[PDB]
Amino acid sequence: DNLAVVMGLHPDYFTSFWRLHYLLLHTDGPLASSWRHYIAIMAAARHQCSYLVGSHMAEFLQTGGDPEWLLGLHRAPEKLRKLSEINKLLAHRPWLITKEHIQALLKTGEHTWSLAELIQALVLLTHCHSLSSFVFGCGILPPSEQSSPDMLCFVEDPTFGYEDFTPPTFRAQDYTWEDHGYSLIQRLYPEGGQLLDEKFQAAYSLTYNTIDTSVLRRAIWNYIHCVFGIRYDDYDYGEVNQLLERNLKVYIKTVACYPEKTTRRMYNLFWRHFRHSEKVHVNLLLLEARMQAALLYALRAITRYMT
Amino acid sequence: VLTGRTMHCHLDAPANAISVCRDAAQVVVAGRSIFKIYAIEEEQFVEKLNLRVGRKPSLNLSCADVVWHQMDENLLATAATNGVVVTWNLGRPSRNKQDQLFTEHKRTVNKVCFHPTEAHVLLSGSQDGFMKCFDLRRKDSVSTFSGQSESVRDVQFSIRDYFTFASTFENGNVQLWDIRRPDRCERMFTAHNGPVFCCDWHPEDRGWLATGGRDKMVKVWDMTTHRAKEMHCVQTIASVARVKWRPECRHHLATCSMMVDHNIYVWDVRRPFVPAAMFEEHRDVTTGIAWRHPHDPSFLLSGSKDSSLCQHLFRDASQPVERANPEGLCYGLFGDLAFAAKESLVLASSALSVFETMRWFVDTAERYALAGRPLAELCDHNAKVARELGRNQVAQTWTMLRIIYCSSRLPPDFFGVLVRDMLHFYAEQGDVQMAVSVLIVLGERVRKDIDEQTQEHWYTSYIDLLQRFRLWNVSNEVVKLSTSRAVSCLNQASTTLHVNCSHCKRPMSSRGWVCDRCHRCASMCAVCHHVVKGLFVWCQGCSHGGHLQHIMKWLEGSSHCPAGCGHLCEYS
Amino acid sequence: MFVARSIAADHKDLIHDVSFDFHGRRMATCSSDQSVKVWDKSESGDWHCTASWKTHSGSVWRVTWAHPEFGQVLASCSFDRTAAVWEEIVQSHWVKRTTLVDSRTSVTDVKFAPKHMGLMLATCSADGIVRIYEAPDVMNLSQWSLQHEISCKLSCSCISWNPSSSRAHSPMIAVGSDDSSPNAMAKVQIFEYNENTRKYAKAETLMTVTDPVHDIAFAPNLGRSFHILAIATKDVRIFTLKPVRKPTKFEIHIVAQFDNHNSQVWRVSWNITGTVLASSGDDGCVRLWKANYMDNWKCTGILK
Ligand SMILES: [Zn+2]
Repeated sequence: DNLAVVMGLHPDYFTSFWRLHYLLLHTDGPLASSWRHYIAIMAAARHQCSYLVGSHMAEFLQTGGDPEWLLGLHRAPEKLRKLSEINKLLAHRPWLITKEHIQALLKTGEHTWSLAELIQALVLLTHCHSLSSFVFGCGILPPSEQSSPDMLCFVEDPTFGYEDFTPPTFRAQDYTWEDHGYSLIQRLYPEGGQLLDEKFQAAYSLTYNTIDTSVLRRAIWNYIHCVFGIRYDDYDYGEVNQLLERNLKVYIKTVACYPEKTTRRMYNLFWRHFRHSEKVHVNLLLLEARMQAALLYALRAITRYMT
Repeated sequence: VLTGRTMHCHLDAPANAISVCRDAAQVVVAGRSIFKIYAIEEEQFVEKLNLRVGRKPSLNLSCADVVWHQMDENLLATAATNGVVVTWNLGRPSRNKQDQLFTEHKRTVNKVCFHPTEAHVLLSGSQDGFMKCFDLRRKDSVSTFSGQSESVRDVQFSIRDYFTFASTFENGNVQLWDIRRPDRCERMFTAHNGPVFCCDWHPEDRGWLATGGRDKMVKVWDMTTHRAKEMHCVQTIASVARVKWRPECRHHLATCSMMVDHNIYVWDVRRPFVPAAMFEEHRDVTTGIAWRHPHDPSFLLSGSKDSSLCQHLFRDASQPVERANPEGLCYGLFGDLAFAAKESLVLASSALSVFETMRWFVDTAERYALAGRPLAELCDHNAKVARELGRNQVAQTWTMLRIIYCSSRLPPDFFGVLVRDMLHFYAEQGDVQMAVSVLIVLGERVRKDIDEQTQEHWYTSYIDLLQRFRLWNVSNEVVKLSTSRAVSCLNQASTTLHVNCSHCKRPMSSRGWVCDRCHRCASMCAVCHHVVKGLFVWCQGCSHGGHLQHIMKWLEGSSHCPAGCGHLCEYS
Repeated sequence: MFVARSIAADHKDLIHDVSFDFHGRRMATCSSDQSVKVWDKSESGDWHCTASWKTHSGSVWRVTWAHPEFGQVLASCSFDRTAAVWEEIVQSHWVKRTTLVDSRTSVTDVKFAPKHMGLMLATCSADGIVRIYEAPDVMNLSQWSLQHEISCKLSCSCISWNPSSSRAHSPMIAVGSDDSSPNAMAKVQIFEYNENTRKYAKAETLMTVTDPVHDIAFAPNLGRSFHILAIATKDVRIFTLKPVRKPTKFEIHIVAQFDNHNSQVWRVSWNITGTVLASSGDDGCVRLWKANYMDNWKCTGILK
C-alpha cells in the first residue's frame, strides 16, 4: 500500500510495526478474522478516515465475512455492539474510563465476553485509532501531499469529540509500562506483549539531528502525555515551551485529538528548511505516545477489577 | 528472645516501604501519603510518632525506599520520586526530624542503603544509571561512578567484606563495585532477561547473592570464584520483588510478587517447584517484607497496598505440601491400571506402574451374522458361535428365539411381552452387544415395542464401544442396517467427493468417465493405462493415481510416482 | 493377578495425574515441575517417552485427552491460574493453542464434555466458580467462548460430566468441595441443563456427605436407565440417582460404604463399562469392587 512507503522512512520501526500488524490481524487467536476486521473498521470510523476503512472492507469481505453486516451497525451481533461505548471512550476521552464499563463487558449472559478476547479487542482498537491518526497527520492519497522525494456512518454518537484540558489527573510514576503493566499483558496476552515492547523501544531509539537530541523527543512525549493527562513527576513544564514552537504545536495538538482537520496549509509551514525525515519521525513518535496512554488507562481499569 | 502472635494494623494510605530498628520493636512504614513510625505491643500496635507533622502538600517528601541505620537510634533516610533524598535525625529538638537534604540526582532515586559499621556513608540508586555515595561532610557529597547501562533498581552492601557492594540494573546485568576504587567495576554478568528488581546477600556464607526479576525467576549466584555460576532457580508465578533471606536457616527465601499474586511464599531452594509456606491475608499486592530480628526466625512483617501492616508468624501458615493429592489412577480399554504414588506410601519423587490385570467382545463382534440368511439360519449360526466361545446362557437364548419365531395353536403375541424384557435384561448390565444384535436380527417383528430413544441409546453406545477397538467394519455394518432412521444415517453426510478434470478444469458431472468439454478419458490409470470405473486413488501432491491394487503394488517396490511426475508421493 | 511392570518417569517432582486417551495405547503424565509427558505403546510391549515440554509456570494438576474426532488434543490446569489446550502436529510437535485466563485464584480440575454435544470444556476454581467453555468452529482450536458460569459458594476441588448419550438425560455436572469448615454443609452438588431457559440449574444436593471430598466420578451408562456416582471422601461410596417420570427430581440412595482402607481415599475410576470401580487410599494399595446381581457390592481384588 501507499502508507508502507511513507512509513519505511527508517528500518528500525517498520519491521516492528509490520510484526505487530501481522500478529493482530492475520495470526490465529481468540477471535475470528472477520470479527477482527469488523472491530478494526469500527475503530477506524471514529476519526472518519477512509483509507483504512477502505483497505479493511475488502479484507473483511475476502475472509468469509457477512455482507449483511456492512449495511450499518444495528445488523451486527449484540456481543460486538457492547463495545461501542468503550471504543467511544478510548478514542478521544480516555481519562473518564473506569470499572463500570469493563464489568458490563464481562457481565454474565448470552453475549458475555471472555477475558482472553477483551484484551485483544482493546489492543486492536488502540492500534487502529493511532494508525488513523498517523494516516490523517501524514496525509496519504488513496503519494503524500505533505512531502515530496461510500462510507455510511458506522458510529454511535458522531457528535462526540475531544474535550478540554483533562479531572483527578494521573501520576504516571505510580503506574508504569515496565514494572507492572507489561507484566499484566504478558499474562493476558503472551505474545502481544514483547511485540509492543519492541515497538516502544524502537520508537525510543530514533533521534533527531536538527539543532541535545533526547530533550527534543522528551518535550513531545511529555506534552502529549499531559494534553491527555498522565502528569509525570520529574518535569518542569516551563522547559516545555522553549523546546517546541506554536508553528509545531497547533499541528500536534490538532492531530492528537481531531486529526480529521489537517489541510495542506496546516503543514505547509512546519519549521525552517527541515530535512522532511525529522518531521516524519515526529509524526511517528506521536503514534506510540498516543497508543501508550490509552493502553495504560485500560490496563489500570483491568487491574482495579481483579483486585 | 522474642514473643508475639499474628496481628493487623489498618492504615490511612497505601504503603510501599518498611524498615525495622536494631531494637526489633519499631516499624517505619512509609509511602506516598504517609510516613509514620510504629511501636508493636504483644496485643496491638500503636503509632508513636507521625513524621509528617510539619505537613505541607508538596512532592518534596514522597517515599519509594526507607533504610534504617544501626549505629545510632536516630539516623534515617528516605528516597523520593522527586529525585531528592531526605535524611532524618530523630534526635532533633523541634517536631521535625529532617536533618540534611540532597538534590544531586537527575531524575529519581529508587533504593537507599547504609553500611553496617561506618555511619557516614549512604549510597543511592537512580533512574539515570547514576549511583552515588554521600558523607556527613556537607561540602563532600559526590562520588558519581556510573555504569553505562539502564535504570538502577537496587543497591546492597556486603555483610563481611565491608568495602564492596552490589547493584542491579534494568537490562539484567548485576555489577560489583568497591568504594576505594570507584573507577572500574569488578564484575558484570547477565543475570536475567528483563529487569532484576531485588537482591539479598547470604547472612552465613562469604559471598552468596540472590536476585529476583520480572521473568518470574529467583536465582542464587556464587561470586566466590572468578566467574559467577547459578546453583538454584526457583520458579514463581509472577514477577518477583523484594527477596529476603530468613535468619538462622540457610536454605529459605521469602519472596513477594509485584503483580497479580497477593500472597507471600517461603521457598526451600533445594526443592524449587513447590513452596514451604503460604501467607494469604493481604487483598492486594504486598510491597515490603522484613524479618524482625536476624537471630530469631518466627516473625515476618509485611505491609501492602491495601493499607495494612501485618506481623504474621511461621507456625500459623497455610502450607500447600500437606494439602496435596499424592496419587493418580486411570483404567484402559484392555483392563490396564496405571497407579502413581509418592515413595512415602509405597518424598520428592513418585513411582508408577501399569497393572496388566473384554476379549470375548472382539470375537463376538467378528463372528456374528446379521443378514443375508433366513431367520432360523442366523439364529443357529449365532448360537453356535456363542456356544463355541464359552457362554452357554447366551447360546440358548438364540435357540429359544428360533423356537419362538421359526416354528388351534398358541396365541401369536404370546412371547411379545416376554421377548421384550430380555432386551432390557441384557441392556441393564452393560452388554449392549446382544440387545443390538437381536434387534437387528428380528427387525419389524419387535421394532414397535422398544421406545425409540432407548433404541438410539443402545445403538450409539454399542457403536462407540466398537469404534474404541478400531473395529470399523462392524461399526459400519451396524449403521448400514440399523432399525432407527436417525441412527442409520451417519456415513451419509459429507461423504461425497466433488471431482473435476485437471485439463479443462470443469467439474465432472453425472456418473461417467469422460469430460464434457475435453472429450478425454480423465479417469485413466497410471500403471494400467485402462479406464478406472470403480475405486480410484489420488495423491495430494502429485495429483496422480489410478486403480487401488496397482498403486498399492507399485508403492510396495517403487518409491516414485508411476506417472513420471518425479515427486515421491511417500516421503521415504 | 496383575503383573506390576514399573516404568521410570524421571519426573523431577511428584506426579499428579495419569490418563489414557481413547484407545488404551497412549498415556499422558502431569507432574509438579511444569512438564507434561506422553508415552506410546510398542509392539515389543513397553512404554517409551515420545514427547515432553514445559507447560505452565506453576504445578500442573490434571491432564485430559479429547475425542479423536477433533484431533489429538490435550488440556491442562495449573497453579498459575490458567488452562491450556495443545495439539500434536506432524515428528512430535506439540503446539499451544489457547490460554483460558479468566480465573482469579487457582484451577483444580479440567474435563472435556462427552463428545456428542461439541468440543466443550469445564474448569473448576478454588474460589468456587465452575466455568464451561465451547468452540463453535470445531476445527479452529484458537477460538473458545465462555457460555455459562456457576457459583457454588464453596471451595471446588473436583468435576465430572455425565457420559449418558441418550436423548432423555439433560447434560449434568457434579462438583466436589474440599472445605474443612466446622459446619456440616453438604460438599457434593449436582447441576443440570434446562432446555428452555438456556441455563444450568441446581438439581439435587447430597446432604449425607458432610466430609471433605477428593474425587468424583460418574459411571458409564451403556444402556442403563439410572445413574451411578462414586465419591471418595474418607471411605468409598456409591450413590444412585434414579429420576421420576415427567429441573428434574432424583431419588438418591446409598449403595456402598467401604471403610476397608483405614485411611483417606484420594482418587477413583471406573473400568470401561460401569462394572468395576477402582480406589486409591493412603495405605498405598489399589482396590477393585463389583456387584453381584443382588446389588450387593463386594471386593474383587487387591493390588499393591
Ligand atoms: Zn502423487
